[PDB]
Amino acid sequence: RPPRRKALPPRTEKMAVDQDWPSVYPVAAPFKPSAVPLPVRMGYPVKKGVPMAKEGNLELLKIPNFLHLTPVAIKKHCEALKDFCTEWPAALDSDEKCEKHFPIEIDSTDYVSSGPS
Amino acid sequence: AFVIPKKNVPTSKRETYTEDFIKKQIEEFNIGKRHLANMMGEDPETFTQEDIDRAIAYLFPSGLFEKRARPVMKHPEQIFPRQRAIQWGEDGRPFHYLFYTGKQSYYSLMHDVYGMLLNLEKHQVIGSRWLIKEELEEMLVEKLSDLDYMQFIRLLEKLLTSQCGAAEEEFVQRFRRSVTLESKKQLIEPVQYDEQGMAFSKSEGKRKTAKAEAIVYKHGSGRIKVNGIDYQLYFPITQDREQLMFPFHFVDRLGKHDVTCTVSGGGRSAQAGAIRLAMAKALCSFVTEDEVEWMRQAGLLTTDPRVRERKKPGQEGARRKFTWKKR
Amino acid sequence: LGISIKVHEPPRKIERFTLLQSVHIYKKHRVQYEMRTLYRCLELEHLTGS
Amino acid sequence: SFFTKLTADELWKGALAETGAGAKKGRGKRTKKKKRKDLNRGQIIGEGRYGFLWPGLNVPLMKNGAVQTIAQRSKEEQEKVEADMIQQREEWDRKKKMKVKRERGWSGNSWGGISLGPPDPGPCGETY
Amino acid sequence: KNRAARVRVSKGDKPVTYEEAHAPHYIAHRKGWLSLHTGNLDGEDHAAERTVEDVFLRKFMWGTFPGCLADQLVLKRRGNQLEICAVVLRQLSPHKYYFLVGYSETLLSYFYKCPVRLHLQTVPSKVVYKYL
Amino acid sequence: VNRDTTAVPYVFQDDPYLMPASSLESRSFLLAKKSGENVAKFIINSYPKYFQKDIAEPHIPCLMPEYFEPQIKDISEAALKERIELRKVKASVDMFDQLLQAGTTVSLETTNSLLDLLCYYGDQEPSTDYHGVTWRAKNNAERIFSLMPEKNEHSYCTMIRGMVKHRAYEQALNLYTELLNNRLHADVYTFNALIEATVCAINEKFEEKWSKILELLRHMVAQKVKPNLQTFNTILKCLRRFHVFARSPALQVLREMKAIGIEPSLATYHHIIRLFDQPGDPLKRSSFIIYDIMNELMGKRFSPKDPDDDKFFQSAMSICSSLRDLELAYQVHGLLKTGDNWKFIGPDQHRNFYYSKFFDLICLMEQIDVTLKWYEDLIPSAYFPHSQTMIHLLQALDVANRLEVIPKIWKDSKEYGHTFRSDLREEILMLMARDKHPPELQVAFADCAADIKSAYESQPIRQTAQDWPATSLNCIAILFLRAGRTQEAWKMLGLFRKHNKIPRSELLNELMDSAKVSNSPSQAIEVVELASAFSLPICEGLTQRVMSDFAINQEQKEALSNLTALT
Amino acid sequence: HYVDWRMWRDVKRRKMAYEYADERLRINSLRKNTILPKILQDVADEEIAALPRDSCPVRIRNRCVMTSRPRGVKRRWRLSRIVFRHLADHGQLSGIQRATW
Amino acid sequence: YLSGEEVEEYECYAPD
Amino acid sequence: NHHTYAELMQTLRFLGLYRDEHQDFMDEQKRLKKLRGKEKPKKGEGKRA
RNA sequence: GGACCUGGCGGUGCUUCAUAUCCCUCUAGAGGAGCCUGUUCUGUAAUCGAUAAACCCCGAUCAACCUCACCACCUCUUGCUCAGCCUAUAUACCGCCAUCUUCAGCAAACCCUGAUGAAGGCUACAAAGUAAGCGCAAGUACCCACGUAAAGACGUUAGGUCAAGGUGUAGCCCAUGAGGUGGCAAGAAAUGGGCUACAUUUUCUACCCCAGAAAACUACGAUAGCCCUUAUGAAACUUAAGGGUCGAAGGUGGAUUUAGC
Ligand SMILES: [K+]
Ligand SMILES: [K+]
Ligand SMILES: [K+]
Ligand SMILES: [K+]
Ligand SMILES: [K+]
Ligand SMILES: [K+]
Ligand SMILES: [Mg+2]
Ligand SMILES: [Mg+2]
Ligand SMILES: [Mg+2]
Ligand SMILES: [Mg+2]
Ligand SMILES: [Mg+2]
Ligand SMILES: [Mg+2]
Ligand SMILES: [Mg+2]
Ligand SMILES: [Mg+2]
Ligand SMILES: [Mg+2]
Ligand SMILES: [Mg+2]
Ligand SMILES: [Mg+2]
Ligand SMILES: [Mg+2]
Ligand SMILES: [Mg+2]
Ligand SMILES: [Mg+2]
Ligand SMILES: [Mg+2]
Ligand SMILES: [Mg+2]
Ligand SMILES: [Mg+2]
Ligand SMILES: [Mg+2]
Ligand SMILES: [Mg+2]
Ligand SMILES: [Mg+2]
Ligand SMILES: [Mg+2]
Ligand SMILES: [Mg+2]
Ligand SMILES: [Mg+2]
Repeated sequence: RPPRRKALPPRTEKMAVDQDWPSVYPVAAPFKPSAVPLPVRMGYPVKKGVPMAKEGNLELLKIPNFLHLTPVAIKKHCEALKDFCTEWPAALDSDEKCEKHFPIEIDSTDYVSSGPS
Repeated sequence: AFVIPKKNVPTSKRETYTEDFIKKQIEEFNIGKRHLANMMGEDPETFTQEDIDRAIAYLFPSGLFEKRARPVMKHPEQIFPRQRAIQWGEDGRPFHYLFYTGKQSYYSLMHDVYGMLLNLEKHQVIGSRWLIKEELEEMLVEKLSDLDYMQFIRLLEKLLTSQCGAAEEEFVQRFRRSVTLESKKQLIEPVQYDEQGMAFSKSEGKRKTAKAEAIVYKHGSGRIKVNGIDYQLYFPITQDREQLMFPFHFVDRLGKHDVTCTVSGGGRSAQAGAIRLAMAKALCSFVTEDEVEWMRQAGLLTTDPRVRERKKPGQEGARRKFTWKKR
Repeated sequence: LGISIKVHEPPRKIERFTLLQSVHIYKKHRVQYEMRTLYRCLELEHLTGS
Repeated sequence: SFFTKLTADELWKGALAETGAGAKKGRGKRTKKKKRKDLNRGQIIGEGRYGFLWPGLNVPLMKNGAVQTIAQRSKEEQEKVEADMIQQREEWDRKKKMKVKRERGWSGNSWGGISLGPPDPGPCGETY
Repeated sequence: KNRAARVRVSKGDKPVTYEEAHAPHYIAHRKGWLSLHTGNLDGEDHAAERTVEDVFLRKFMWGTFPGCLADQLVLKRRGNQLEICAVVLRQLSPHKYYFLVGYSETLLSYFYKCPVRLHLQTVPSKVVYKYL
Repeated sequence: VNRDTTAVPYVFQDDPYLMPASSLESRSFLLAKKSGENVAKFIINSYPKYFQKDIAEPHIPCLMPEYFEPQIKDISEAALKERIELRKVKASVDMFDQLLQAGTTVSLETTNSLLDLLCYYGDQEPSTDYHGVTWRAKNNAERIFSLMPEKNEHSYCTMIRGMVKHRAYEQALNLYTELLNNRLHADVYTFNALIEATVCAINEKFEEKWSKILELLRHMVAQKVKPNLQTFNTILKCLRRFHVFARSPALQVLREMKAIGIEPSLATYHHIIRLFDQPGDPLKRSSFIIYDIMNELMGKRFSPKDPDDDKFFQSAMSICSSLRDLELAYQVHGLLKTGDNWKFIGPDQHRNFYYSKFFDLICLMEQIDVTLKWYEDLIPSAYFPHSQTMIHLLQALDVANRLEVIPKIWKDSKEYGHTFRSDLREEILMLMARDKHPPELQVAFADCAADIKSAYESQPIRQTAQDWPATSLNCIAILFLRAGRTQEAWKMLGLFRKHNKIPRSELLNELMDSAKVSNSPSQAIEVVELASAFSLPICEGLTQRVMSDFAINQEQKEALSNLTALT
Repeated sequence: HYVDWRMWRDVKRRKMAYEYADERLRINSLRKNTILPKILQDVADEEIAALPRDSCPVRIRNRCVMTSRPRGVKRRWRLSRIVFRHLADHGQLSGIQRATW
Repeated sequence: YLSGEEVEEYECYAPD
Repeated sequence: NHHTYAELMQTLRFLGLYRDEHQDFMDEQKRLKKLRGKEKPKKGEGKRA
């Protein structure tokens, strides 16, 4: 019988407490216990018991986490998105001034849903 | 030798957390605390537990109604049930001289209280309550019977009746909780002034689905406007007008204030009730403190909690059942 | 990004409906389900198309 | 229909009928009893009737230092794989049928005199 | 007595996961949903199609990773992306998991005409919440 | 965002059980995933009716089944063109013969489009999912070409390019003569192939080959044909054989590109780099060729122009290691990090070779504090290290007198698939046991030596009889003594006799000092008993030490007398 | 491979009803006004009555798509009450929970 | 019971 | 499209890439019924002839 | 046969009880009329299931065709399906439930007493019980900590459902399978539930509560009958809505009985 495969240690043990976290979760991704260096627990505990640990925790997998949208990341993201924006006319200070120069208002709605269509 | 089915699997047992385990759980929480602070771009040194709970709620948003089922990152002391560490050392000798009672913490407390009662002899209500049994079961970190709790309370009462000194008073207060004695005294709305300088107060009231907002003027002639209409034109039913009279009449102030109120929702009676409550609360700004307590005791400042009960499936109404078919 | 934003929470909507509990008969015994739709409204003003 | 199919656990729980008014009071007796069989036991992921050889799933990924390509066992060699699985199935059934008997007690139907082995080891590493 | 999705008490020897241990009335109270999409929100369409797809994906993954799934699937839809998050065991060789991930992601992307990704978390054994 | 250094590449499953733990698994895990994709595509294309329901809006053309079969079954020209687009060499030939026998006219443009297909694949079928010279002497391409009624310039060009592609260099030059006899003009792509054939047709001295090529280039100027990048890149690629003779001629090609206006690509410098990097002393010339090539390429973003553009960085790093120039290696790596230049590193084999030569040069010529920053940034994030780089790293720690990191290198070595490498475990043990250290370090070395000992005991070679090198046993034993785990050291002495491995003199002397501390005469005799078995000269002198140092019981004295009898 | 023969008949009715929808719509328009002559509307009555019976949309039945149950179906999910509950009670229907109030 | 009633390790990183 | 789903998964089972526990269960019940003599008759060769 | 234990039972003792409940007491009903609807019975060539509590506007949040599983006639045979079967068996089952439950108990691991008998295990100024699991409880949802939901174990009724689907066993395979056409789905009756009434606290109109008329054989009272329109549909004496006509029983209902804090 050949030796069975050993799982490596979680790479959270190699993470420094002063790292650039946005590089770990750059985009929306499911919760990964081996990559999130937090002793977070979730689950209604049993009597005289603790909430279940993160490893194999389906409740933490069910959450739409915001690990990819930390305040540090959002601020870095928007610094790169400033080059894409344009400046609102300063003359249009109030709604009454907009109505004077732009008397027509056009309303349209876009709908974002999840699915193939 | 022979094989019999085994009693059980050792994993199928109550989990005991050795002191070494808690020691390493605290090292993980301190490292994770600095990671979480780095994630949010905050100073790791001044990162508090309130910031942790805020950061965990943002990063792991859970709408589960039971908060105990939501993501949590707390200090192990708070998380793990604080079952006392092994109550003996390596040599097997228990640390506490009352170990073999099985209730060393409870009986150590009874022993200390009984000893104080002895020393006093040799020498010789509304504000707070006694702690509940579940609060004693946490100070001691043991399970208690109901009669165990009573005996301890009977022993503390026996200690107050004595000429207890300062040392015997700090001890009893450890088991007296600060009862939530927020007074029943009604909160008085501030007195505002309009453009013309006329003093008035404003309050709100709810009855069933009706919601009212009333402005009671400090001085007036007894005029009441409901949605811009005279109260007797808005409320042609004599009972609805009596409800508007009730607050002012009870404090002897008919013909002394002007009221302009707005009410929406509900029926005619519910709207009269909502206006009654709104006017009474606003009127409390212009009466003496004793008069405000009399209005409270007359039922003029309490929101009526009686609302329609939902219909249940399988029965005709909220309480009425379908006819039990003839057998 | 320098955009003026206001936020408020419109009232939630709860859609409830009733279903039979048993596969067969026992009409008076039902199971009721609901879908809760909660809302948040971000209102941005005075921004260009880009 | 694919959507009307259930799992093996659901299928065996129904077919075996171990929970029920028959099994509550032993109202039903079992000279002939449905016996649970694990049908995933000798099954290899990647093996199918067509005899395809998927590199990295049921055959080695690399052969002679080169990545293998999709291949299909010929009818003759596929026929021998199926036959070998049938024999392995009846062989597995035969081995299970064989069991070592235990010496009787004072009489064939009596419990008296039968050995139960040593007492179980105590919690504190105690042994008997 | 209610039966729906209730692991009934035994003799204290049946290991159950967190999901299996919670009856339906605890859904949204102690346990979340196993699929998240917009079809069941007020004013949203295509709930029927999203539901059929979920039933297929659960059966497809059960038979595609036979004996490997250690818990129910978590299905996430964002835009036209479909994310399948599964907790699996550590018995199959890693080569077979990569083959099945590449195979399943490709086949499901062509079947439902959307980019499909499979996220696997391995556990040494089924995580036990309690012994009923 | 930047690269996550604690993670393996994004293509792998981010899970401790599924993450690759070695360079071998890094390659094989991706091949298994690609195999799964191929199996799905094979199924999708074999059973397309299951995958034809399109619920996507907007339509996704790339998620529909592919149809590789011709759908026109009529015999006509417009049906042949379909089989040519699908690249059906046999079907297109058969359809062309039948169409010809019937006497219908087949256009010239279509006849050429048929040659381009045959001449490219050589009358062979391209690879599919599932159902020397290669210019076959009996080939449809030449036959159709001969039977062809009217032949234009393009017809010859596709025949000449196909011959050279399949190594029919001699035939292609003969065909280039007819093209000229027929008053035709070839294109640059034909000339590119003829330059390749001129060099590979026959083996001759450089001067002869260099005179023919210059004749092709002058012919290309007579025919008003302008050379492209591949024209000059083929000259430099073909001059690799001549090495020293072609060094200055090759530099004449580069200077010509600059003047004409063609821009040298990464391949143009890869070929020059390989030509000048001949076995020998590179300092004479290779030094200033690479220094000038990098000053030119400094801060330039590159675009793909030649198929050999993904080989420059591997070649350039190979010289930086040879020259042992770390400043140049940083410039080469700096070029790889500017813009999107990182995509020119090459396949996985080229990526691992580049980083092996790059890191091995850092460990050698760089400070250890910076070396350990690259070790964290590159491994495993950029590549998985070979066992020889783990050794090159230990040699760097030794030179820096930082041996407290050895236990970490062993932990990492196991995580990279080097648990059972003999050269590595011996290297680690020898450094740890080379000299004595403070008690804190010595204890750490004994926890690592214990873990190494476990590796020797549980090897996958356990199928074979366990093999313990002599140095490993001596080092592991010495490390236990110096740590105070004397019980573990005494047990190991049996393994010297079981495997018949000579004990080291230092180990025997340290055992005596551990006995005199414990005042155990039997153990001291057990030491003299061991050295006596191997007939070591120190034993006879050691027996004298044991007598004086330890009280000798009558049984022990007779035991020594028995060994004295052997003496 | 449909659940049963009854689901298969409805599948065919939905396919034939879709194929004749435009033709039936156009003929019906002639019958659903007081503008055209009765002589023309009487002919249109006969024409739509002669179309295949399974082209008529009132014969389509909303059956459970997984069990073919003809009643107790929730239109939004196209599932019978039993099948819907099975999925809902296992937390497999996004956003659906037991209702208490 | 008398019939019989019979119903009859090391781990490595980067194994092979 | 119940045809697509049933036919696709049936094809994937024959290719060895999908394990149909239900079908495996039915195949074992059908196998043991032959050994018990309860085999399906040939069309036209039913018990009534 | 003797002694004892447990259970069951007693036309057995005493004691305290039920809180919208066992009885009285409170309010509105059912039981009488018409009508609607279920069931039974009868009828018919013409389904099935539920059917004391715990069936009876129940499976159906629903039958003109379809649905449909029924009847008659005709037609097909490797059959939408690597067939099919709403064929028998819920007394083989899973699944989902009724019921006590408007309950508080259930099942393990140990320990101790009875001489190591069947058995038993509580006393708080305490005398052998105890560390855990399930239910209750807690917590959660709704407007609170109240209430209402939800929850409610084990077990009881071989309770209900093979016709949701799946499935064990047995049976059919030119037929017990599949398809088409047309058709049944009624009332001599009995009975359950509901609706509308019998009126003056009413009827009609205006208004939404300060009005004017009506008020007994032209009043109250049909959502019934008949006739005609319209809506839906391919199809309507048939289903629904509206109008016209008609103006019946009914004059507040015995025993008995339902619901509500
Ligand atoms: K008795
Ligand atoms: K009545
Ligand atoms: K049952
Ligand atoms: K069934
Ligand atoms: K059956
Ligand atoms: K009635
Ligand atoms: Mg009512
Ligand atoms: Mg119930
Ligand atoms: Mg016998
Ligand atoms: Mg219909
Ligand atoms: Mg009646
Ligand atoms: Mg009936
Ligand atoms: Mg019946
Ligand atoms: Mg029955
Ligand atoms: Mg009954
Ligand atoms: Mg019909
Ligand atoms: Mg019909
Ligand atoms: Mg039939
Ligand atoms: Mg039953
Ligand atoms: Mg609440
Ligand atoms: Mg409550
Ligand atoms: Mg309830
Ligand atoms: Mg409760
Ligand atoms: Mg029965
Ligand atoms: Mg059936
Ligand atoms: Mg038939
Ligand atoms: Mg009248
Ligand atoms: Mg009428
Ligand atoms: Mg009409």
